[PDB]
Amino acid sequence: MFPCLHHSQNLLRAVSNMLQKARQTLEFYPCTSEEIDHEDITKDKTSTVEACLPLELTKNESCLNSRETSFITNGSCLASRKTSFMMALCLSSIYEDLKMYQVEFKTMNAKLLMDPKRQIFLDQNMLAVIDELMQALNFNSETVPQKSSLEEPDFYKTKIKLCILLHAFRIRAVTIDRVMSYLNA
Amino acid sequence: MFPCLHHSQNLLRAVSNMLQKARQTLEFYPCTSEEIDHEDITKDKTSTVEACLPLELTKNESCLNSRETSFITNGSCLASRKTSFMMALCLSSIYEDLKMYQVEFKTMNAKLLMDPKRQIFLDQNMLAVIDELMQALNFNSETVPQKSSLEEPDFYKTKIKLCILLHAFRIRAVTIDRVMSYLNA
Amino acid sequence: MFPCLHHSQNLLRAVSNMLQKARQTLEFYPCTSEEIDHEDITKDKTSTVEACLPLELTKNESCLNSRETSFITNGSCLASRKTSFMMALCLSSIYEDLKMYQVEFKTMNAKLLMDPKRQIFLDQNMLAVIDELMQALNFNSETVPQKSSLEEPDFYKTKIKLCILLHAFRIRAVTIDRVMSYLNA
Amino acid sequence: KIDACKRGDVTVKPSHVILLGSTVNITCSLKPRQGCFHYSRRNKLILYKFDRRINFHHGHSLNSQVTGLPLGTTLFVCKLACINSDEIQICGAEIFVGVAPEQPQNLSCIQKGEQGTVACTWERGRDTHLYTEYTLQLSGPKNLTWQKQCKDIYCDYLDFGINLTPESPESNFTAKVTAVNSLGSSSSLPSTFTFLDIVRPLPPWDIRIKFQKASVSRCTLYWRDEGLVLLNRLRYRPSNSRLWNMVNVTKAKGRHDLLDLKPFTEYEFQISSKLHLYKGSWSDWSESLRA
Amino acid sequence: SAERVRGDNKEYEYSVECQEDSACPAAEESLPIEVMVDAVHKLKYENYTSSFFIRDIIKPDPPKNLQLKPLKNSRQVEVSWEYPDTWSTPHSYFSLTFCVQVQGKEKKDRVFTDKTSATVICRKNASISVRAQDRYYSSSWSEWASVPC
Ligand SMILES: *[C@@H]1O[C@H](CO)[C@@H](O)[C@H](O)[C@H]1NC(C)=O
Ligand SMILES: *[C@@H]1O[C@H](CO)[C@@H](O)[C@H](O)[C@H]1NC(C)=O
Ligand SMILES: *[C@@H]1O[C@H](CO)[C@@H](O)[C@H](O)[C@H]1NC(C)=O
Repeated sequence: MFPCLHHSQNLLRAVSNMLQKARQTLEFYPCTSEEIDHEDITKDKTSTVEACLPLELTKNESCLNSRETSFITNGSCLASRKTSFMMALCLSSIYEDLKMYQVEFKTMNAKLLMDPKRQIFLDQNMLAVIDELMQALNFNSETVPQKSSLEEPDFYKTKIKLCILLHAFRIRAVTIDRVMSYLNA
Repeated sequence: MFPCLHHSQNLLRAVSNMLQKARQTLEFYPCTSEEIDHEDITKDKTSTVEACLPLELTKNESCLNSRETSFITNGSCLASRKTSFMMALCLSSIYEDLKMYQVEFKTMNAKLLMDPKRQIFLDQNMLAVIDELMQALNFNSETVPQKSSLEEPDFYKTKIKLCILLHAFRIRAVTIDRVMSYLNA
Repeated sequence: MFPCLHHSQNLLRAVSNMLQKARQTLEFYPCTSEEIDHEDITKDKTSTVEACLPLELTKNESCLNSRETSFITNGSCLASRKTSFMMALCLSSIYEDLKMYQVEFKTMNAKLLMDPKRQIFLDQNMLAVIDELMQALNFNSETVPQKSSLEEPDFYKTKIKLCILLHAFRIRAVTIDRVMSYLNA
Repeated sequence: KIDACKRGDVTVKPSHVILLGSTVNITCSLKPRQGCFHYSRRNKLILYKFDRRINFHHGHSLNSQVTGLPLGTTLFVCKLACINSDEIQICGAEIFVGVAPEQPQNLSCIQKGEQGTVACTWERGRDTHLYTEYTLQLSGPKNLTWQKQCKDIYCDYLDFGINLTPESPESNFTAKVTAVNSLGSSSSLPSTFTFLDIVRPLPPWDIRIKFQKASVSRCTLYWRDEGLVLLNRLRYRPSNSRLWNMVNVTKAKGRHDLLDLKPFTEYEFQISSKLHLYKGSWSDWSESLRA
Repeated sequence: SAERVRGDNKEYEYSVECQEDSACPAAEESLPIEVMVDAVHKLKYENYTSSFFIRDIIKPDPPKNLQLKPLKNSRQVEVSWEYPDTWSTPHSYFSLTFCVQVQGKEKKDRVFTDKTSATVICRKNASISVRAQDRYYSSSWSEWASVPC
């Protein structure tokens, strides 16, 4: 049993439940996988797409581009002398992916609360799981400050952006789960 | 107020009380500063003697020997982007000094307990303060495992070695306190 | 939402899962509700059967027999000045019911572990839930000491007694859940 | 008092635990007050092993002598069949057939690093079908000792949480393992280990490659490991094909003037250290350093 | 590929084999693969375009080495199966979920087990069948693998 793998399995399950709630709440807003384009915020910032691979799959090492964002932050998920750099870079990039998403999700939630009704709001449990996993991934975890606005934003745009992020995040959550399973075995 | 400075001030005070107890308990064993030679276990292993200096005092940087033991372990005492490398190397070396002393002090205490009488034993509070300071100095703190022996050692040799270490450690404790005061101001 | 009601709902669910496991593990041992007689260990010791009723249902008060076992232990589940004695006696009796069952379940588990194979063993999670609920029910909670035997008991008798207790405990768990729901509403 | 068996009681001779090969006298006896409500010469008192009929007596007293029981547990349940009513289970016995426990042939104790918890490993042998209790005892020169018990039926190893500090580098410490089961007890032969044999140096955690601060072929390797190492070994083998690694290096944390190939092609580097040349195990090779 | 007789038309099925020739391995796909078929018949030209992701179109092959092992002196029977060789490796990073239906020939005996061995009571007059799907994402179910019981 791997504790980070348990957190990652909790993350994928939490996103799956939130995604189901989002489809039910926003009946008109189009939130089916077919009608929602895949857009990834972390497209160029992080190297999870390349660094997070089984050791057998990655060989030439040429594609790792000049140790891109090679922070290699030390953390409680692995041990400093336990695994190869290929997994050390991957764990740092996964931490960065969760930081980029959590900062955005909190911004969306703060705008959603202002709605006169409560049609939809991001799951507090899902946000807590993202923070818990980041704390294990990197010791120098930064907790996002409470975000708020002094004005009211258009709600339709936030609800379309929300659906686009949730689906992309779910794909990211499976990718983290596969890496955690590989680390355990 | 600096929390690490408070721990260092607690350390110097704890050593001062233990040193006074040691002189009273071992009346025959010679434990006065005049009769005890200065011997430092961390003579060559760590660069606290050179790295831990006020920024004004250190200039040529030639004497820092090839970044000796330049682990630069990140820790809660300072912030990663807060102070110059001269203090980052110093904090790592201070952590190493406390690790070398704690491992030795625990070995002496385990031998002292076997004594039929209880003439002297290392202060549990002083050992706890050393561990607390190390936890702040470096996140990857290693807790020393309970040490024990299956035989009985000569006690006179342990009691002479104890006095030699206590006096040397007290000088080290003032050096840590001066650095912590400089960091605060 | 009532926190004790949440613990009681957790208790009923935990017993339901353990009961299903017991039927699957002990295929030959008869553990169907039809073949297992109802026997309650707490038949005369506690007054949960009479004290734990909705206020509308209990009126003559004659049937409460001379304030039987009227310890009225104060606890975090209710408040001291919040509810009528009829519910105060009930909460004490429920605490006593959980104490009688936990002491017995631990005795059975200690005998079950000695089995050369591991056909069945009491759920650690279910035992933990019983302890958590008791801590809320009464401040002076007593934690049962680790129980062990220096000999090996007959296993068939323990496995028949286990099935008889599990079914009776499940009925008790629903009774606690009904009282917790009434307290919440 | 909850009672599992109310209608009748079943006894086993000699006991539920028997040596492989022995014969058990399972006897099902019915209390006089309990019984078939209507006496009829149709009701029976069956005995079943894994729900398989072995015997049937109309009378309350039923006697059976099962033989050739294999290793394992066999559930003998004795049910009552009346004339028209369904069979009521009355009482049953679970029998564990077991054999004398195997003695551990080999015992080895290994401590990881200068600071480590001693861990001892043994070969359990054939698994007796019975609860197994393992006791590990470690004694020093004079007979002081540390004992821990591995109650778990299967134990990979038992670890002494207490660290061992050797009064002198050459001392004799003796370790023994005892296995006890209902049927019998087997104790491993005492094995005497000097502290150097138990200790195993940690693989060097640090590694640095420098080409003598120049473009020259000569390379200097700056690694770090446990302080008490009086020997060391380095892998200078070419990465494409492994060739030979130097048997010993000088007592230097930082290698100097090592002969390295003139090309800058990536080379794998592995490092090991020996705490004592005379009686110390070699450390595991350090994580390979690429180029 | 085939010449089936749907109705009387006899539809003929034509298929292509395509392999992603990208050398660099990547954990997740950001772009859908696009396939264009330029159908030509006599003097008539038509073109068809399809866009998809490999994970969405993945269909696992049936579970391999399915065997039934009866537990000693018990009604239930343990059944053990193994991962298909064709499926990508390592089997840890890429995982499958096995659904076991014992209905054979009560309506739904389907049980979803991540484990490679599950225990099911075997009626003498039925077959036990296993199916494989990608555990991580929803994928087309594999063909049933049936062993007589
Ligand atoms: C079993 O019982 C029979 C008759 O009761 C007796 O002859 C035999 O010696 C017994 N054997 C054992 C092993 O008790
Ligand atoms: C230590 O124990 C062994 C075995 O019990 C015994 O032979 C030996 O004489 C003992 N030594 C002392 C000094 O008691
Ligand atoms: C340990 O035992 C060996 C052989 O039994 C002996 O040669 C050696 O001197 C002993 N060591 C000590 C410290 O007694």
